Formats: sequence, C-alpha cells, structure tokens
Amino acid sequence: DGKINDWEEPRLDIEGFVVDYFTHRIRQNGMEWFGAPGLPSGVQPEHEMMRVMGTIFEKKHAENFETFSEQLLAVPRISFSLYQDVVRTVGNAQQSPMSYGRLIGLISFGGFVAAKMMESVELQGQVRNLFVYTSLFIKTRIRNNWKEHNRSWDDFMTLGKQMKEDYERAEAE
Amino acid sequence: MLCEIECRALSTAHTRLIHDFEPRDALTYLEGKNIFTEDHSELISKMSTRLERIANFLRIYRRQASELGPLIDFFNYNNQSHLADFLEDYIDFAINEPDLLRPVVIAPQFSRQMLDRKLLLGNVPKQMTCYIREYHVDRVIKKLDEMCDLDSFFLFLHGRAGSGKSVIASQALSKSDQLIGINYDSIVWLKDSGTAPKSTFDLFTDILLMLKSEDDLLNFPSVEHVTSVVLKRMICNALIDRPNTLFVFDDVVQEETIRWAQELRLRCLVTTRDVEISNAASQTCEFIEVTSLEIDECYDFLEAYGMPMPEKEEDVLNKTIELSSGNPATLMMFFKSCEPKTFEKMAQLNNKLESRGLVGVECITPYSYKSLAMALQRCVEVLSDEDRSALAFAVVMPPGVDIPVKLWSCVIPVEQLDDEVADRLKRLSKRGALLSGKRMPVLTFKIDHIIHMFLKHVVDAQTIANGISILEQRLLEIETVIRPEDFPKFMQLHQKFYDSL
Amino acid sequence: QFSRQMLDRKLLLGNVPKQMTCYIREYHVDRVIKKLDEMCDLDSFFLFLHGRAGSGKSVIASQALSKSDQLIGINYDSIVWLKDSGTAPKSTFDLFTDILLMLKSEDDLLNFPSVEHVTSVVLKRMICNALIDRPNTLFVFDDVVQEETIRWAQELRLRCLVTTRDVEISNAASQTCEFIEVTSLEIDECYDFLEAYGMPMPVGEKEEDVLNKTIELSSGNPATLMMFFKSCEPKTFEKMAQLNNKLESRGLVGVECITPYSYKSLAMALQRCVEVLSDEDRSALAFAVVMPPGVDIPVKLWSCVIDDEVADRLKRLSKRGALLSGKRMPVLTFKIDHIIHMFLKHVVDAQTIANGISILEQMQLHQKFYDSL
Ligand SMILES: Nc1ncnc2c1ncn2[C@@H]1O[C@H](COP(=O)(O)OP(=O)(O)OP(=O)(O)O)[C@@H](O)[C@H]1O
Ligand SMILES: Nc1ncnc2c1ncn2[C@@H]1O[C@H](COP(=O)(O)OP(=O)(O)OP(=O)(O)O)[C@@H](O)[C@H]1O
Ligand SMILES: [Mg+2]
Ligand SMILES: [Mg+2]
Repeated sequence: DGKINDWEEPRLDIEGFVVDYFTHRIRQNGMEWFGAPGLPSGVQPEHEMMRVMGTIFEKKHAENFETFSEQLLAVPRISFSLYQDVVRTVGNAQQSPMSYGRLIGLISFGGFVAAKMMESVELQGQVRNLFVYTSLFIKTRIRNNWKEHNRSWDDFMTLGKQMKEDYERAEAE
Repeated sequence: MLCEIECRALSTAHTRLIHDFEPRDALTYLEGKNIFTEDHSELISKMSTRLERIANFLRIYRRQASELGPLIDFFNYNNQSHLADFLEDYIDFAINEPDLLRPVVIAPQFSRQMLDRKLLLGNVPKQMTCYIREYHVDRVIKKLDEMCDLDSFFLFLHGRAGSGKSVIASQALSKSDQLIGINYDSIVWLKDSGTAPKSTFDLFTDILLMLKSEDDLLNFPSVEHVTSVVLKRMICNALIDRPNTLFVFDDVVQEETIRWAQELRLRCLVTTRDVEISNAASQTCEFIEVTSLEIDECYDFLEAYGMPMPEKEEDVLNKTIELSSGNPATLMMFFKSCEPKTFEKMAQLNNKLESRGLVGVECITPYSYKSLAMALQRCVEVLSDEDRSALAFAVVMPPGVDIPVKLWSCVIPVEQLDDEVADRLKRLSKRGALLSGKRMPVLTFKIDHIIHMFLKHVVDAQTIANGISILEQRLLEIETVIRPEDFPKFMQLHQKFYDSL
Repeated sequence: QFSRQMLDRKLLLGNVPKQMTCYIREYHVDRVIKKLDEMCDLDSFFLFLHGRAGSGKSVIASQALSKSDQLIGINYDSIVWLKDSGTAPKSTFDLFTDILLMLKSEDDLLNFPSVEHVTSVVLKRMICNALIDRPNTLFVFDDVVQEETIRWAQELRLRCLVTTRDVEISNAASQTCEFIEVTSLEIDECYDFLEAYGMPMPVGEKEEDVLNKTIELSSGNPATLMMFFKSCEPKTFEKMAQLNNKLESRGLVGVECITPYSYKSLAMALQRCVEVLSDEDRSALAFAVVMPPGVDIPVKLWSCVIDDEVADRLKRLSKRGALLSGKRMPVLTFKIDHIIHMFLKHVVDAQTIANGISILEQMQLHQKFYDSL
C-alpha cells in the first residue's frame, strides 16, 4: 500500500541503469557510444553493481547470447515486438516477472547486443531503440511486483555485494 | 475529458501530489460526483504503490473529468487546500494572466536535476561541451521559446550532411534551463533516417511506445498488422497524458514523417538536409540553416579540440580550413586522424585529401559514417534523375568560385532558355546543400571543396573527360569578384585547377 | 481557449486534418456548415462535396468542422474522418474495418488493434452494434471513389459528409442527398489566394498579364496553383513568367512538386480519374484533346470530333471527374478547361492527336491554337 520506494526515486530511474551499462559494456570493446544520453547525476553505486552482475552474468550465462543477438540483428530495423519475442526467455525459464536475476540478465544481454550493434554503422543508430525497449520491458514489470514480493534496490545492493565477493572468492581457487 | 491546459496543471502539480496525495482518499468522493465508476476505483485502488495509484488515478481523471473543479473541490473536502489552491491558481493564471503563468506558477518549481532527468527519459543525446556554436544554439533556443505556445509547429534545422545540426539540437535543449520543463513539459527525441516504405510507420510505433513509457506494457500490441489510422488513433489517445511535449525528429529524409507529425499536430524540431520536405506542411514553419563554419569559426573549433595556433606555418592551416570546407564533421575527421600536433603531419593529411578524396581522412569520430562521402551518397540517391546528372557534371568546376550561370550552362546538361540550369542548380543547393548561390550583383552558384572532393571519385572519370573537354568546346564558341559577361570567354583564370586533372 | 482546445482534441481524435487558415473560401465552408447543421437531426444523410481533383474539397471539409463547436459539439457528439480512395473489391471491407476500429474504446483498441477474419456481412453487424455506444456521430468519407462505400454507409444509417470527384456515387443513396460543388477559383479568389500566401500582387498590365496567364493555365485549380506558388522562388513576376512558359511547353509536369497535397502534380491525380471510366469514355474524352480549351463548343461541333450518343457520352465526363463542363441556356455547349487540356495534350499518345487532327478538317477563329498541335 505505500509511500515512495527505492525504484520510484528519480536517481534510480531504470533508464539510468541501462544507458550506463550500455555505455560500459560498449567501452569494454574499445568502442564508445557517443549517442548515449547523459546521466542526470553520473554513475551511481547501484549502477556499478549492475556492471558487476552484468559481467558475472555474461560469463556464466552467455549460453544464447549470440543466438538471440543473431535473431535480433537479422532485420533491417529492430522493433519492440521482435525484441520482446527474443528476450522472453533471458533470465528466467518456466516466477516473479522481474527477479533480480531476470533484471540482470536483460540488462546484461542488452549491453551485449549494444556492442555488436556498434560494430557496424548500419545497425548502430538502433542502440538508442534497444535502450528504450530494455528500459520499458523492465519498467512495466517492476511496476506492480517489487512492492508485494519485497524487492528493492537496497536489497539488490545487499545481494549484489555478497554475490560479488562470493564470485571473486572462487576466481582464486 | 480534459484539455491540454488542464493537463499541464496536473503535470505541474506532480511534485506536490507525490508528496501528500493518496488517490484512495478521493475515490468515494469522485464516485459520488459521477466522475469515477466503481471500476475506475478498483483499477486505481488495487495498485500496490501510492505513486502507482497516483498514476492510475491521473489517467482516469484526464479521461473522465471535464474540468479541474471536481479535483479542486475534492482537495478542499479532504482538508488539503494547499493542493487545491495550486491547481486553482494555475488555471486562473493560464486563463487570466498567461506569460505570467510560467514565471509565477511553473518555473518556481523546477531544478537542473529535473531538467536533466527529462533529457534522459527523453532520449536526448549527451550534449557536447567542447565547442559550442553559440549563435546557432541560441537561435534554436530563442525560436523554441517564441513558438512554445503554438498548438503544433515545425522548426527546421537544415544543413549539409555534417554541418552539425544534431549536435546543435542537443546543445540547445541541454544548454537552456527554461525550454524542457518550463516552455515544454517534456521531450521525446527519436532518430528517423527512414528510407523504406514502412520507415515512418516504424518511427511512429516508437513514438507510441515512448508516450506510453509509464503505462502497463505487459500486453503492448504487436503492430505488424495494424493500419496507419489505428496507430495514429492510439498515439492521439496516449497524448492526453503528455501535454506540451517537444518532439525532436532527428535526420528526417522522407516527407512522410512531416506529414504524420502534422496529422498528429505535434510541436517539432526537425533536423534535415532536404528543406524541401517542409513543403509537405500546411502548419507554421520556421527555419534555421546550419551553414558551413566561417574561416575564423574553423579556428575556434581547431583550438578547443587540441590543435596549435600560429609565416609559412599559417598557410598550412588555412589549407585544412579550405579543404574541410567549414564542415564540422570533416574538420573533426581530421583531428582524430592527425596523430601529431605538428602542422606537418597535418599537412600530410591535407595532401592525402588532395590525393585520394576524403576516404583518405577516413576516421572513427563520434559521427555516424566512416567518411563524409558515404554520408553524401544518400543525399545523391534521393535526387531527381536530372539533378543527379546535373550534379555529376559539376565535377568539372573550381571549388570556391562565384561562377555565374552561362558559365555553368555549359557543363550542366539540359519561349525559354537555360534559366533551367539555374533551376537545377537551385535544387542541388536546397536538397542536400550540395551547391549554393547568391542573388546579386548577378546570380551565380558555387561548389565547395569537400563536396567537390566527393563528386570527383564518384563518376566514371570517363564522364569528367567527356565534360571537361565539352567545355573546351564552349569556351571557343564565344579574384574575389564575379567574372563579367566579357570574361566567360576564358577558363584559364582557373587553370591551376581546370588542368590539374 | 478551453472550448477551443476541446474542439481541437475532438478533431484530433476524429482524424480530422488540421484546417488551413491562411486562405479560406468562406462561401463553400459556411455552406457545408449550414447544411450539416440543418441535417444534424435526421437518421442518416449524405452531404456531397464534389469537384475536380484538387479543387479544394478536403481542405474545405476540415475548415467546416474546424470553425466552431457548432457542428462538433452542439449538432454532433463526435466525429470520424477516414480517407477512402478505395479502388479494389476488398477496399470497402478494409475501409470499414478502420471504421469499426475507430469506434472502440482506448483500452479496447490497445488489446485488439486489428479485426479478426470475418465476412463483410459480419463486419457490418459489428459496426452496427458498436454504433449504439456512439450516438450522434458525424462520419466523413474523404475521397470516395466506389459507390459501395456509399451503399454500406446507408446500410449502416450513417450521417456523412462525403468528398468525391464523381457525383454519380450518390446514385446509391436512397435517403437524403444534398450537394455542394467545389468550383474552380474565380479570378477574384485566385488573387485573394495568391495574396494570402505572399505572392507578388500586380502593378500594371504587364505584371497583371503574367498573373492572369497563370490563373488561366490552372483553370483556378487550388492544388496546381499551390504547386506554382511553391515552385515560384524567387517569387517574382519574372519567375512567374518563367513557370508559365514551362507549363505551356512541358505540361502540368512543369510545376511538379511537394505540397500538402498527396500527389506531386494534378497529372497523377487525373490519371486515376481516367482509369475509372467505361473504356468508351476513356476514349471518348481521350480525343477531345484536339480541341480549343476555354472555348464553349456546342454538341454539333463536338459531334465532328467525338448527336445524343455524343451529347451525353460527353455529358458523363462532366459528372464523373469534372474533366469537362456542360453549359445549356442558350445552346447546350460543353467546354474543356485549359488545365484538363494540358493534361490530355501530354497523355493521349503522341499520334492519336495527329489522326484526330486530320479527321477534324471536315476552326481558324482559333488560329494560334489549332496550329500549335
Ligand atoms: N560542436 C561540435 N563539437 C565536436 N564535433 C562537432 C561539433 N559540431 C559538429 N561536430 C561534428 O559533426 C558531427 C556531429 O554533429 P551532427 O551529427 O549535427 O552533424 P549533422 O548535420 O547532424 O549530420 P547529418 O546532417 O548527417 O545528421 C560529427 O562529425 C561531430 O564531431
Ligand atoms: N486555403 C486553401 N484552400 C484550398 N486548397 C489549398 C489552400 N491552401 C493550399 N491549398 C492546396 O489545395 C490542394 C489540396 O486541396 P484538397 O485536399 O481539397 O483537394 P481535393 O479536392 O481534396 O483533391 P482530391 O479530390 O484529389 O482529394 C493542395 O495543392 C493544397 O496545397
Ligand atoms: Mg545528425
Ligand atoms: Mg481528398
């Protein structure tokens, strides 16, 4: 029933999380998305965690990242329906519509495609659209869920910190 | 159903509503005044969050209510007169003291934070801060400010490929602190670049998605089999919740986009290369051409972005500027290409341009295309059969000359006479800024360097010959100033050029 | 300005094109409004705005609905405007699918933006049901070509404003039928028109001769005039004169260009007008080229080039597209406008003119003309 949650705060707009991770993943390819919109308050702590998880994720779950990217890029112009078709499987299989897992997966996969798209001025100007589709697809699912399923960015942050360590802990064994 | 003004009020009140408005407090009451049905109430009361409820509440109110009265009354009925007065004030100002409304009512509530948020959510590209062509950026701002109260309009920022329209558009919107927030309630920036038949349709499918970015999109409709009328009706429906939106249509090629924008009665900032598309409009049209950077402007550019600042050393710089032809896109393709900071390696480039085209100074700057050339290709492919030919024979001509018609009427293929060469030449300057001209003392046309460098390596050199020596047959049958009729006798004044082929 | 904004949002939801304000042919606009007002209470009617391609029908239609909330507000609750232009068999079905969709609610539309595969008969049943939740609705069928559109309209008992180039499509309406002809622009109007858009405005015979030469070559065609207007840059009489001669030499293609109008020249517009005529008229007219334009010519004269199977097979061309104009009282004479001629002169295969020529010398009041060909 109530009053102004994490995800409803301006500084946590999901678009900020997306533009950022996209800008990030793209740099991890030498490329630089000059078209990226500007972040109203620069990179946020919660943005950094996304990069981490988004990184952990692309590794351990890169399964269909190139199959799906294929489906998405096999068309002159990417769309929202096509985008929804491809991604209704990333992050979850056979559940809350937006678990931290699905969120991460979608942003992770989005950033991945963002890079491929950049490696070709023909499929470039569409990173902008992929940014929109990714933002909206998550937005409407965090909408009437996170509150009743007891999710929030602070919680994500708490869970992200542990996953970050538990992962770097194993990277040296 | 509310009107835009009544919706702007609600929008302006948002900040206040998020602080102490609980949509449930108003349900029994509005059901009582026959504005809400029990269903509207459950659609609203069911949302798990207060902001969620406020959002559902406002969509139904804009649809069902026919004025703000019921909502104003409700707030006094619930002892929240601070909210009811704000809405009552807004409206009283809007009707009786406009142009005071923004100063007194709207502006007071708005921070750079809110402005930079609108930009993010609007998809506006990050503003370039290094060089800021102030003149143009403020022209846009001034015009967007004087037009902001028209129901709909078209502000055309037109110019040659790379002139810097987009950069400017972004700067004008990011630089001002009034426009997006005070003049307009929000913004939607979308890149067109459409060329296919379904391009405009795809463009407007996104606009629709854009305007409903805060609606339930769980079952958003696939639009693969939806008609244009339906797409429009859906966009119009969504518009009620988004009053005073500024739509920026970046890189418009097809006049279809202008037509759609007009049917939808949008307030638009369009960036294009072909100003002739504005002819599709019946709406109020305004213009601002992004001209080539002056001689001293290229310097300001070269300055902030690294390059030194100068006897024979100056010359070398002046040559870049001549080859760059004032095109910010090309000028930038230089910086990233000149590894050193020596006018030497700089000269290296200049020469390579004089030796390969522009493909030499190929690059990977923040621009879209590898070479300004590929960017010009499209402009060429959208021209008429005749024009594309006339533009081809302009190869055989000196870059940077104020050569009059009769002189052009030679190489350009075609009671009345060759006033038509003038017509074709007037179109190549309108649809791509491929050429240019001056009214007096005597009408003439010119072809800049970069556009000449382009034209060179694009036509089977067997066409240059056939022409260069087809002028070599028109010269025999008959300085910073224009050669008088007695001069079109010779083409040797420009021989260092007409022969270095 | 709320009542203005309300009227304008109703219009935006009805797909009504934004009206043109710079120039408004007040007579025709007020005429449409008046009639629509005095018919508002019937069960279903048909106000027919008919005229040559680009005479200003559509423009007037929106201006009619855009002037005040008299029509859309008092006389009618809401409005639905659709551009038909239907030419095929399934066209009518396609047009009414849009109608059906334009009738459902916002959430409805969103959840089902397309119609399921149903029979035209079933569709009409659905339109009919959807029509009770939407009373006093004025429908505007813009650019109706096929009579079936009108007949389906009657079957559904719709109150309609119809714009069409062919008046015959009304021979499908059984109930009320009012008409309003959109004629070419008189010299006066063309002046107010050109003036409104910042055209020169003559001083002296020489300049006037130029404007009138333009006025003549377009037969007062708003669509072609506007093409002239935007093609006239400089925007001087010297340029006007330049265009004028380009027309008389190259045809309507001389001022071809983008305007609010959907066709780049009346050429393409009239091309479809022709295509919808009995092969007998599609050739009965395709002959009248070898004739003097602007001049009244009585059947007897016409007979020599196309009687009663020539006194009416030519009467048709005047009712179906307005490519010709009948004039009786005194003599029953039919005249071909210059615009129309300019149209045929460059379409009727280069040779069918030379043969219609010969079999015509069986005249010199129009020496400069006949010779030209
Ligand atoms: N102020 C600037 N600072 C840095 N680069 C600039 C600036 N203005 C223009 N440019 C250069 O021109 C391009 C950026 O601006 P912009 O994209 O507006 O040109 P354009 O006219 O929009 O291109 P097109 O006409 O093909 O859309 C890039 O080459 C960019 O580096
Ligand atoms: N004030 C005006 N009134 C009428 N036509 C105008 C006006 N201002 C410009 N025009 C031009 O008139 C033409 C459009 O008129 P309109 O759409 O009525 O023609 P139409 O009779 O509907 O043609 P069609 O029968 O082919 O649909 C276009 O060339 C348009 O630019
Ligand atoms: Mg651009
Ligand atoms: Mg029409």
